[PDB]
Amino acid sequence: VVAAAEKTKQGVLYVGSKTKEGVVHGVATVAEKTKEQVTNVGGAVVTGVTAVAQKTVEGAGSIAAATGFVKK
Amino acid sequence: VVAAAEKTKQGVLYVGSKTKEGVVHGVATVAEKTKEQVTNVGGAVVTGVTAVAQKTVEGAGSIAAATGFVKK
Amino acid sequence: VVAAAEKTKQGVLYVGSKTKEGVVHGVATVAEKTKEQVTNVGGAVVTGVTAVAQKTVEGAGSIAAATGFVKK
Amino acid sequence: VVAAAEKTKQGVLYVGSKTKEGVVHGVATVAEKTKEQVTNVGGAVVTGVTAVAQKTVEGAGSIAAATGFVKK
Amino acid sequence: VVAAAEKTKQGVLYVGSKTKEGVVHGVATVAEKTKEQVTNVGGAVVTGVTAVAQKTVEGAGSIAAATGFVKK
Amino acid sequence: VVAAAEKTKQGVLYVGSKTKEGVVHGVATVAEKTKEQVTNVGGAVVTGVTAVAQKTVEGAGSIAAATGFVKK
Amino acid sequence: VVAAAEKTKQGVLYVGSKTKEGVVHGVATVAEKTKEQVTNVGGAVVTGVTAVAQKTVEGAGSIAAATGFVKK
Amino acid sequence: VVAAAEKTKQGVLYVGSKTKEGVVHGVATVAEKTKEQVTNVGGAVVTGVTAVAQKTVEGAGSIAAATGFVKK
Amino acid sequence: VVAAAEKTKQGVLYVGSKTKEGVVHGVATVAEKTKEQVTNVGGAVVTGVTAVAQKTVEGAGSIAAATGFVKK
Amino acid sequence: VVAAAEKTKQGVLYVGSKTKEGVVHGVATVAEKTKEQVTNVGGAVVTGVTAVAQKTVEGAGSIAAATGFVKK
Amino acid sequence: VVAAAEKTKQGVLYVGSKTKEGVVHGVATVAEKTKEQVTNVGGAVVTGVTAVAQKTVEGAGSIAAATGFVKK
Amino acid sequence: VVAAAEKTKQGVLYVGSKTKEGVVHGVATVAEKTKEQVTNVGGAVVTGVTAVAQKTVEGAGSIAAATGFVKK
Repeated sequence: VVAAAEKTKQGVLYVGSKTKEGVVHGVATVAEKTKEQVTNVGGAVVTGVTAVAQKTVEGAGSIAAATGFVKK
Repeated sequence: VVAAAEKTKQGVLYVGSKTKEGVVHGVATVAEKTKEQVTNVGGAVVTGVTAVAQKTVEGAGSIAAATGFVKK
Repeated sequence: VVAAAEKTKQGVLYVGSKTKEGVVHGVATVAEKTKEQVTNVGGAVVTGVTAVAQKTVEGAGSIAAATGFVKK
Repeated sequence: VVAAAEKTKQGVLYVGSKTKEGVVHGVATVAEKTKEQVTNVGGAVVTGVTAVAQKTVEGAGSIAAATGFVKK
Repeated sequence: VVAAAEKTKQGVLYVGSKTKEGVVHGVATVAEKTKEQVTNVGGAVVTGVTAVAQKTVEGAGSIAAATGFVKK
Repeated sequence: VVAAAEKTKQGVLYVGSKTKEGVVHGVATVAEKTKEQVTNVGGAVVTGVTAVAQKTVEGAGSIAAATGFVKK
Repeated sequence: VVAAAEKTKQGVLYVGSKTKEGVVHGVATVAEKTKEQVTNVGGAVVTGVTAVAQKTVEGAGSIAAATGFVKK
Repeated sequence: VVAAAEKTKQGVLYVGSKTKEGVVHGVATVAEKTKEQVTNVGGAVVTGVTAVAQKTVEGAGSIAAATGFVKK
Repeated sequence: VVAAAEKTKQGVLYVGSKTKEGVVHGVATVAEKTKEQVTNVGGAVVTGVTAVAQKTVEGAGSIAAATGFVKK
Repeated sequence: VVAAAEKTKQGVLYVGSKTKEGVVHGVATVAEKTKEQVTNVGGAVVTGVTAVAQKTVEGAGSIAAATGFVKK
Repeated sequence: VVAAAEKTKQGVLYVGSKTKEGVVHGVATVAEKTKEQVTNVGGAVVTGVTAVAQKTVEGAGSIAAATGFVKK
Repeated sequence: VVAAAEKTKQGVLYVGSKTKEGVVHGVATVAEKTKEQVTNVGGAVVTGVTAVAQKTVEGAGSIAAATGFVKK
């Protein structure tokens, strides 16, 4: 669950959105008269009309993730 | 659950949004007359009409995450 | 749950939003006559019509996170 | 739960918002005649119509987080 | 729960907002005739129509956080 | 719960707001005829129409936080 | 232009409309790069979205209209 | 232009409209780069969204109208 | 232009409108870069959103109108 | 221009409007870069949002109107 | 311009309006960079938001109006 | 310009308005960079927000109006 990144040294990024009457829901639990609902979102969620990820890593870059579920 | 980043040394980023009547919900629990709802959001949630992540890491950069669930 | 970043040494960022009648909800629990609702948001939530993260790390930068849930 | 950052030495950031009739709710619990609601927000929540995070770290910078839940 | 930052040595930041009839709620508990509501906000909440965080760290800078919940 | 920052040595920041009929609520508990409400806000809450945090740390700077809840 | 009317002696109604984004034009003269434009109206022009005329002229009525145009 | 009317002796109604974003134009002369424009009105022009005329002229009425135009 | 009327002797009503963002124009002369503009009105012009005329002319009424235009 | 009226002898009503952001124009002459503009009105012009005329002319009434225009 | 009226012998009403941000113009002459402007009014002009005329002319009434315009 | 009226012998009402931010213009001459402006009024002009006329002319009344304009 260890992320490391070491860097040793010895353009135009455009995003354009023109939205009319936009509706966005992320992690959502919509219900009515339900007895129960279980939601265990624990990861990584990216949601959107214009969801852009330009140059996520450029130099030395590290990403990590870890999830679990034990019920017994 | 350890993140490290060491750096040793010896452009135009544009985002444009023109939204009309926009509605955005993140982590939301909408209900009516429900007996119970369980929501255990614990990760990483990015939500939006113009969700842009430009140059998330540029130099030495580290990201980490960790979630869990034990009920027994 | 340790984050470290050491740095040793020996452009234009534009975000534009023109929103009309915008509505934004973060972590929200909307209900009516519900017996119970459980919400345990404990991670990292970024929500918005213009959600922009430009140059999250530039030099030596470290991010970390940790969540848990034990009920027994 | 330890964050450290040591630095040893031996542009234009623009955000523009023009909003009309904007409504923003952060961590909110809206209810009516509900018997009970439980909300345990304890992480990191960033919510807004123009939610911009430019140059979150530039030099040696460290961020950390830690949450928990034990009910038994 | 320890944060340290040591630094040894041997541009224009613009935010513009033009809002009309804006409404902002932070951590809010709105109710009517409800028997009980429990809210335990203890993390870090940033909420707003123009929520901008430019150059959160520039030199040696450290941020830390810690939350907990035990009910038994 | 210890924060330290030692520094040894051997631009224009603009925020502009033009708001009309603005309403801002921080940590608020609005109710009517409710039997009970429990609010235990103890973290860090930043709320506002123009919520700007420019150059949160520049030199050696440390921030720390700590919250808890035990009910037994 | 002779018109006449004469009269001698000796229920549930509903009109409904639900129109979204309705653009209506009556008498229109749309042009570009002209020299002469003449618009003469001399009768009876009714424009709208719900142009309703109910139970007109119970007795005697004259809607008579005369127009002319001389061009030399 | 002779008009006449004469009269000698010896229920549930509903008009409804629900219009969103309704643009209405009556007599219109839209042009660009012209020299001469003439607009003569001499009759009866009714414009609106709900232009309703109910039970007119119970007895004797004259709507008579005369127009002319001489151009030499 | 002779008009006349004469009369000798010897219920539930509802008009409703719910209009949002309604732009209404009556007699309009929109132009750019002109020399001459003439606008003569001599009849009866009714403009609005809810232009309603109910039970007019119970007895004798004359709406007679005459116009002219001489151009040499 | 002769008009006349004569008369010899020997219920629940509702008009409603709920208009938001309603822009209304009657007789309008919108122009740019002109030389001559003439606006002659000589009849009967009614403008508004709720232009209502109810039960007019119970007895004898004359709405007679005459206009002229001479141009040499 | 002869008008006449004569008369010889021998209920629940409601008008309502709820208007928000309502801009109303009657007779308007909007222009830029002109030389000559003439505005002659000689009839009957009624402007407003709720222009209501109820039960006019119970007996004998004359609304007669005459206008002229000579240009040499 | 002859007008006349003559008369010989031998209920619940409500007008309501709730207007917010209401701008009303009657006879208007808006211009820029002109030389000549003439504004002649000779009839009957009624302007306002709630322009109401109720039960006028019970007996005999004359609203007669005459105007002229000579230009050489």
